[PDB]
Amino acid sequence: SGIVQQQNNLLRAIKAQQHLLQRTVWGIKQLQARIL
Amino acid sequence: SGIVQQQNNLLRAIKAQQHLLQRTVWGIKQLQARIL
Amino acid sequence: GIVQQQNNLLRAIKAQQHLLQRTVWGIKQLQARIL
Amino acid sequence: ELTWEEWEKKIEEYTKKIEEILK
Amino acid sequence: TWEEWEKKIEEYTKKIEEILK
Amino acid sequence: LTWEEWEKKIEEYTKKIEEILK
Repeated sequence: SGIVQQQNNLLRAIKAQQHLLQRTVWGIKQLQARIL
Repeated sequence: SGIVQQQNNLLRAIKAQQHLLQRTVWGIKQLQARIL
Repeated sequence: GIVQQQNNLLRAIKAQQHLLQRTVWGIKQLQARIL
Repeated sequence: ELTWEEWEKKIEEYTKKIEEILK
Repeated sequence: TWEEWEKKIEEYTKKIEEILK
Repeated sequence: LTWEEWEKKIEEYTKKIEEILK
């Protein structure tokens, strides 16, 4: 709840969003391979 | 604009990027269902 | 420090925004190809 | 039930909402 | 596998929603 | 923009982000 904890929290959200984003990249590449 | 104001900015941007991510997931799943 | 950590998060979010745009572009490409 | 064109606009809405928060 | 992929999506998704409470 | 230029741009920004979380 302090500023330090919240910065640690935002870092963790970005780290988890980076994993989500990577999995979406893999999905697009898969479809692109099947379509093309 | 200061550390507190910058932290609220980052939080708000991360929250809206999550909305973006969810919608890209929905788009991939739509294509995937249609293709397969 | 906190200032250098906030600058780090800003840069990471901005570059992650670049990523999202290009994955949007890919979905739109495939979608236009199908329809 | 959301339609591709409603999907495209929601992307733009939130995208611009991001640029405004950073810029 | 798309089944593998689907699970990881809902794993990381709920992890994020828990982080943004 | 080719799908090959897309893949590189992804990996480019991908390594740029992970390096930020060093």
